[PDB]
Amino acid sequence: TSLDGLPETQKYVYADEWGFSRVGADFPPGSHPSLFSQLLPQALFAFDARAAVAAVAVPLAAMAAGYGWLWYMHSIAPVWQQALCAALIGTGYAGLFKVAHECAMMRFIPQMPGLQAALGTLLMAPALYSLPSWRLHHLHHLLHTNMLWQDVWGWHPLTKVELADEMVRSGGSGGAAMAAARLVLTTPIKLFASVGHWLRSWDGLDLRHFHPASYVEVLSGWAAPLAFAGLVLPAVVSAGGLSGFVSCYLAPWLVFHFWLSVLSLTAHTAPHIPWRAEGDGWDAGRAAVAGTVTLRLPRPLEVLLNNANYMLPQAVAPGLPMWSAPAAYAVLAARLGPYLTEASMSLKLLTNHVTRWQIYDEEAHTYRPMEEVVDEIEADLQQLAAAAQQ
Amino acid sequence: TSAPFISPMTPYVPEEEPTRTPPSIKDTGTLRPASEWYPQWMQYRRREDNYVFWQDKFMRCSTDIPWAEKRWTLFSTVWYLVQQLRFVGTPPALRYVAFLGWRALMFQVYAAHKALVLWQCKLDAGLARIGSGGATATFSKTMALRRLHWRNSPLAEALYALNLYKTGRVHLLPPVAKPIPRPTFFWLF
Amino acid sequence: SVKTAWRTQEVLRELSYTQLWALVGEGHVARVRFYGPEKNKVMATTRASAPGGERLCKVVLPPDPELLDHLVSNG
Amino acid sequence: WWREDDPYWPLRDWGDHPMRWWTLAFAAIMAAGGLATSVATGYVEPVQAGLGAGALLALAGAAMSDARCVPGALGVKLAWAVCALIVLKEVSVGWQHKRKRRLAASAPRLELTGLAAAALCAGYMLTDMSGMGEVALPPNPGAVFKSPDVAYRASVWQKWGYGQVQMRV
Amino acid sequence: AAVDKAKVLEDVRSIISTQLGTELEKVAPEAKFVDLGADSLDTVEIMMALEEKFEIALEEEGAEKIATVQDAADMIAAQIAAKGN
Ligand SMILES: CC(C)CCC[C@@H](C)[C@H]1CC[C@H]2[C@@H]3CC=C4C[C@@H](OC(=O)CCC(=O)O)CC[C@]4(C)[C@H]3CC[C@]12C
Repeated sequence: TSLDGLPETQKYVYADEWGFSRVGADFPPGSHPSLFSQLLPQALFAFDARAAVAAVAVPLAAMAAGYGWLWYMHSIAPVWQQALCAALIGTGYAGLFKVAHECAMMRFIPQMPGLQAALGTLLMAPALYSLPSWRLHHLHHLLHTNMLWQDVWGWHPLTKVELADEMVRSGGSGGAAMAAARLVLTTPIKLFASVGHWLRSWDGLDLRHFHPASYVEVLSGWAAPLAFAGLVLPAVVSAGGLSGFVSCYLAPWLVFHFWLSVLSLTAHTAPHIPWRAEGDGWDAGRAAVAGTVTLRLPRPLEVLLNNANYMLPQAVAPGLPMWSAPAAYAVLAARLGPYLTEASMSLKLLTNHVTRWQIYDEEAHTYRPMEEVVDEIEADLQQLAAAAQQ
Repeated sequence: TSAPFISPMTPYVPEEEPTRTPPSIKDTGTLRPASEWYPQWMQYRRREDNYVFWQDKFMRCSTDIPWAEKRWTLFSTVWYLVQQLRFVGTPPALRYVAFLGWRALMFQVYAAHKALVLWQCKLDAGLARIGSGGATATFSKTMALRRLHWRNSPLAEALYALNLYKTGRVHLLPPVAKPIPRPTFFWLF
Repeated sequence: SVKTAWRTQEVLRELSYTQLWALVGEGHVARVRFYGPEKNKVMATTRASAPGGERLCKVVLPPDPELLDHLVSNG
Repeated sequence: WWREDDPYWPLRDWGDHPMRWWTLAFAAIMAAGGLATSVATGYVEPVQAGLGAGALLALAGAAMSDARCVPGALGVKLAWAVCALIVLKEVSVGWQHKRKRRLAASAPRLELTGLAAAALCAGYMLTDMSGMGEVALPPNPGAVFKSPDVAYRASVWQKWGYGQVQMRV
Repeated sequence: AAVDKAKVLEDVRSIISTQLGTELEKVAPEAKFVDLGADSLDTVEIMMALEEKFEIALEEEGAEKIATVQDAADMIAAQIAAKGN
């Protein structure tokens, strides 16, 4: 809660300035994000075979159609046809990956835990992701949602005092670190920053970060990815050459990583959402429901990605199945309507994420552009130097 | 403190059974051979206290063998052929001549190693001068003895050379080298 | 092909009769040895410049009398 | 680097095998060389060998991160096995992409990667490979001849096919 | 265990004498090592000769604090004392 209670007219003009479909109402402290799970009917937690098999076999068919189309004209295709096939395959794999992320939290087919764990491992493998490290990081996210200095497995924002500290530690903005930060948080490569998250899994490939009674499970978790990049990745190259690798593997990879990064970045970032450190005003239900955003999709994309944008219906109910995530949302707006936040697909939203909302300041408790912030903390350096000439 | 019940101020490091038999009682840690029947120290103790010679013999030969020296592997069943050649297929006279030659060679090797150790102590005393810059031309007898008894790993002497050349501190020495265990793989070796 | 295989402990290739005939005609065979209990098996070693480099082939020479002049002609 | 308050920071027990960053370094070097050479030539063997070696050595260097446990021992085992197989293939069969027309020049000698793999096997053996020492060939009736226990010896005889021989012992 | 310090002291004196070139009755049981014609890179050679004569290994810290032939003899006697155990 940052731009909390004031007339709804200015929050609506803010929502139109930012492309947001709504801005939340006031939320009082002392609540549990599991509370509002008592509202949903006792049939929203139901199990059925047809919906799940559709959710797994539809993006599969998308990917298969894209591959068949490509292998039909393997490398004689032009550039934008290649881009179309890459986007289609990456979207199908994002859907399959959401099925994976479902069976990782044990809420896909609880009837067969072994079969569902094997399915999650198999479907995470082609993206080079270990199932148990993913599960640990996602629970560690849920526990610290929107907490400062604590949720590093989400989109932890870069704050002001730390950037001034690095400014002094590098001796100006001309070092490698400052230039890297600028170039990564200013250009559309930010929309692919999830790649860096993939390099923060494999926690140094170090079992000293885990609980001993889990070692044999963590290593097997690092096995299915490695084995893949040890067996299949060669074969492809062997049978396709360098170009034949940049086509059938790397581009769908960048597509899936784009989808992942933008989903998360738009789900938990907004100027009307503050990032408090706990002790200095944090709360579970507040930073859960009030500091969140839900995005809108075309129903084709929603049946492809398998409800990949409904993150709150399963943050109030961690055991809510996947084919019921829209329906549950239907109930939630009926109850917490004024406090919800919503948004849609718009290149304007992404452009504001790229150019406007770049640095988080805790004084105004909101996001600011990076060049203005950098010139102004250079001005504060001028200030402290003026206090230092004598 | 992963230990639920008891956690002394020093962490528990597990102990495991040894993998090789100790040096006999008679040999020095160095390269020079031994007195070949009776050690020289046996002469400065009471007759009733030198049962440790024959006791150490009984131990290394029959009584405490570490169960890692009785592993049957594909490598040991060919080393058996080699050793049985040496012990049953050769006449003791040629064995004796080879023994004498080997003793002489090892004595010369030890003399060379001692000379090299002395030269090393000079060089390190010389380099600690550049290091600390000032007065200390000194070395440590500790490091000379540890070099003569092969108690340092190469990384240790490298770190020590750097530490001398940068800060002097000729009395700050690497911790120690720990004993190498006996390599095992599987039925292979 | 030689680009889609693993190097494995090079063995004696096999030629029937005419690949060897064409090879001795083109001047690339460098040496031949006779063996067999029936005096008709040949091990043929080619020379460097030949297509494929120096290698070893195995050939069974069906009894034809104009082979001798053929080999001795091409060195 | 250097730390003037304790220069001997590496020679301190951190909980992992000493030859641990060498395993990962060699896996990275192997995968990089595999990809580089197999794209710059067109042969399919070097990249397959390099990526397999890299993946197995990376898994080994992961399990070697807790040297007290049992995985910390099976890791060094796997690493030694892989580097030994590399040395073997190099010095006995050579590399496919290093074939030439002559027959004495295209013969297998020991090149750089084999030397590095051999240094790795030696460094593994000289550090600690003493784990899992209860796996060997089973004992004969020749090891239980003078054993002080009758049930054990009868068991061994029975297994090796001598259950009927009389134990006048 | 029970070691005869007399013999050990006699032989340490003999070894020091023979090593430096000074006559045996001049090296007193309390004569230090620099006053008897030896520097720093020569108190280590006589340490090596002592180990070679008695066939034992000198502890290193105790060898950093040797200044009188008496303490040398005492270190050697303590080494020979704890041999079987
Ligand atoms: C080459 C491609 C096509 C196949 C797949 C390769 C991956 C399995 C590799 C490539 C990048 C690697 C990562 C690159 C960097 C690191 C850090 C490195 O650990 C450290 O540096 C320790 C911490 C520190 O040094 O501070 C080893 C693990 C990790 C995550 C590596 C894990 C294995 C990764 C993901």
